Order: sequence, then C-alpha cells, then structure tokens
Amino acid sequence: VYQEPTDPKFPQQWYLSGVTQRDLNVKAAWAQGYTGHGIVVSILDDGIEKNHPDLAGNYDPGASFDVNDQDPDPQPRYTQMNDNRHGTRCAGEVAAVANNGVCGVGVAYNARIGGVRMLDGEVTDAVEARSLGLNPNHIHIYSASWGPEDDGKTVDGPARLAEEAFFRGVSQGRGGLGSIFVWASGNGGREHDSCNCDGYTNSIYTLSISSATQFGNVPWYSEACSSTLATTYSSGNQNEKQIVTTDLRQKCTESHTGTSASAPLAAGIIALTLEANKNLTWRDMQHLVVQTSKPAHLNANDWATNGVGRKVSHSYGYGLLDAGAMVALAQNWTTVAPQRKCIIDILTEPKDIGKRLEVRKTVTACLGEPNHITRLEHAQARLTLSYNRRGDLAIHLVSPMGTRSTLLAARPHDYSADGFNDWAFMTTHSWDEDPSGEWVLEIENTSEANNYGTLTKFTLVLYGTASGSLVPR
Amino acid sequence: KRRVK
Ligand SMILES: *C(=O)CCN1CCN(CCC(*)=O)CC1
Ligand SMILES: [Ca+2]
Ligand SMILES: [Ca+2]
Ligand SMILES: [Ca+2]
Ligand SMILES: [Cl-]
Ligand code: NA
Ligand code: NA
Ligand code: NA
Repeated sequence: VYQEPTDPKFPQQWYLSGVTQRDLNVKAAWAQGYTGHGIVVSILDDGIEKNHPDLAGNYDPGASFDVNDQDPDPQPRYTQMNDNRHGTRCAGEVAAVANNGVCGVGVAYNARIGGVRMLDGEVTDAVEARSLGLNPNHIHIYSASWGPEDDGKTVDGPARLAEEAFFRGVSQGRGGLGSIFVWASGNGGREHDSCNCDGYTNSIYTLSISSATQFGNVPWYSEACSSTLATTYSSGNQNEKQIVTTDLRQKCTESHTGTSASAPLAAGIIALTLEANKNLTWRDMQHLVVQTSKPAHLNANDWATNGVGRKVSHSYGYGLLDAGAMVALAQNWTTVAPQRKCIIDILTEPKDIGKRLEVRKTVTACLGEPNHITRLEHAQARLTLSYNRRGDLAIHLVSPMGTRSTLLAARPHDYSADGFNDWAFMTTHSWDEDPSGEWVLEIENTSEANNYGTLTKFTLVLYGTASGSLVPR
Repeated sequence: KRRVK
C-alpha cells in the first residue's frame, strides 16, 4: 500500500490530491509506482539554488549551465529585492525532495533537476539557442516560464538560432525521439493579449499550458488562443489557495502565482509519463495530453465539441492534466507514424479586407501523394496582410468538420500599422479530424472606424498521418 | 525588454 509523503507542507498542496476531485490526480500516479526516477528536467530561468535543502538531493549538474556569465554554476544572484527567486520556485514544483521534513514535495519528487541561468542579463537570440540546445542527449524535458512582453501589442517569436534549436531538439534530441519543450502560455489577460501572437507558445514544438483557479475559473492573468494544448492549476483571487514550493535563501513559500507556476507542474506530470514509457516521442507526448485531459467543472463560455467529439476551449485547450490517466495510457502506447506535412497555397490574387473578408477553399490534403493526411495534428494558417490598425482585426478559421478556431481576437492596445508578415497562426482544436474538404477563413474589422488593408498570402499548412485513428468520443 | 518572467 502506497504511503503518501509526510512533509510538513504537503497537506497544503491542494492541487496534487484530495477527496474533492479538484486536483491533478498525481497521487494516483505515485501509487502506480511512478515518481520520476531516471528522468532529467531543466528549468530555463534566472538560476537555481542548487544547495536548497529541498533541492540538493535531486540536483543534477549535467542539467545546468550559466549562459549569462558563461560558467557551469547556475547559482542565482542575491539581491535585497530577491529578484532572482523565480527559477528556484519553478524547480521545486517539479522535483522538491519528499519525506525529508522540509517544505512540500515535487510532482516528480525522485526526478533529477537542473537549471539554466539565462534571464539575468540581455536575452538575445544566441542566449535562447544555447539554453534550448543544452546537453540534449541527457536532458529529457525543458521548462520555460518566460517569453515576449505581455503588453497586448507585441507580435514576436523565436529568431533564427532559437528556431534552429527547436528543430534540432525535436529531430535529434533524446536519442532521436525528440526533446520535450513545455511553455507557460502568458500573463497578458488584463491587456486582452492573445497567446497566438507569441511565437514560442504558438510553435508546434512546444506544449503550451494555461491556468485555472482553485474554484475552477479563468484567472485574471489568463490569455486565450487556439494554440494552447492543456491546463494546470495556479493562483486566482485572495480567497483561493496558491502554489507551495521552494524559495530563495533556503526558505519555503506558499504564495507562488501566475502563468509561471502552471508550466512546471505540467513538466513534472510529463516526467512521470516518460518514466512509465521511456520510448515516447515528442509527438506521442502531445497525443497523450490530448486524449487524457479533463474539461469537467472548468468554467468558460466558449466550450465547443470538435469533429471527433472532444470538448475544447480557447482558455483551457483540452482541459486539466490528469497524471494517473497519463501514466496508465503511456504503458502500452503504440508509437505514432512519421509526421507528414501538406502545403496548400490558397490565394490566386490579393483581396481587400475592408469591413469583412471571407475566403473559402476545398482541399484534397495531398490525396494520392506520400504526404496525404487523413488524421490531422496541428494546423497553421500562415498569413501575410497589411492593415492600418492591427488590434481591430479578428480572425477565425473553420475546419471541414465544422470546428471554429479563433486565430486572433481583438487587441485594444495594438495600434500597429505593420500588419502580419507570414505569421503562422496555429490551432490544436482540430486534432484527429480528417482535413479533406472545405476550409473557411474569416477576417473582420471589430471597430466602427473606416479601416483598410489587403490580404496578399494565405498558406494552409497541415501536419499529421494517414493511420491509427480511434472511435470518436 | 525583449523577454519577461
Ligand atoms: C530576473 O530576470 C532578474 C532581475 N532582472 C530583471 C530586469 N533586468 C533587466 C532590466 C532592464 O534593463 C533583468 C534581470
Ligand atoms: Ca555562475
Ligand atoms: Ca520536502
Ligand atoms: Ca502574451
Ligand atoms: Cl516543418
Ligand atoms: Na528523430
Ligand atoms: Na506550442
Ligand atoms: Na471532409
């Protein structure tokens, strides 16, 4: 019989287990025997307190480096304001030591944990690339609780070196099975930001994770978009509990908050899943998340059922992660077929946007060719357009099975006249659908102003396979 | 700044 941890703050970790069903079902995975042994996770942030009494026993120097100062020791820089506490708080969520009389426990409390010190300085393209590409045959899972500014007017993503690091990681990392990249979807809720305008979360190579409050609501800081995959608990209002973890100066905190706390919990659950089947590819892991995540009792006004019967929301993706279900399904999982890519250039001529523009196109999805796709994974609409006030635009894409993805919602603070330059808006909401048939793109002006512009390119890019499907939910 | 926590 499994004995649950005895750490002094474990009873306050409401999100790991309980009788109330408002949890991530992590104790069920522990009782199946999975605690993270043999898995390596690295936190890409402002450093890690490698001598913390709740981290030292799991610390891994092979998973660590200091990119800011060009040395191997990722110890954070100590200041009166404790500004460099952020990475230590994230690490304890993943792999804080269990049954040692100190603070609480990590989701994967027997995993090995490291940190890359890379945010305490100017964060260039080269700095990102060196961190994402660190020791890729030793580190299994990378966790990133940072990104472009959440001011609600930025459009930005990885530059050339960083994008090259993503492709090298999923292609050759982890013995050719592919590095696992976990991303926090963002804190821009108060600015009405869209996480499709962030190239890191919007990438197909990252699992982008959103947040829910203890009572099951959309937190004030949450950003909605179609590229989010799933959700873990984090903070909310002052009557709702928060996240318990290791803090700077060898302390314990019960007040870790925001999008920053959601990605590390997902990284820990993925660590338990890899222990249950070390042969899973980067794409296998996203399939497992899609099939096992749970919508129930998360409140949102946009829940919709897609073409294969799964509920999906722009605030939550496919719902809350379920650790017990993840490790169970992983054990006898059959590896997916190699990934196919079908490129469809839609437009024959430019189109004026004006007040509203609708573009309809029936596709065969590369029928008769080696890259024929009958079973979709990610889909992208790569758009080039000019417009006089970018934040007045709303953009939607409808799949042949009738699933309406919001690619872009209105952004009141985005006054840019720069438009979009081949920006690859991504949706997860049509996963496992057949993409043959009519696709519909809608672009509209959400304001009463007399705005003007032109759509000059629309490439529909489909990813997936032609085998292995399941009876729709 | 280019990147934020
Ligand atoms: C965490 O990154 C460490 C504290 N500090 C925050 C702001 N600083 C840049 C300030 C702008 O020049 C980077 C590091
Ligand atoms: Ca150092
Ligand atoms: Ca502990
Ligand atoms: Ca954002
Ligand atoms: Cl590609
Ligand atoms: Na490979
Ligand atoms: Na992503
Ligand atoms: Na069809």
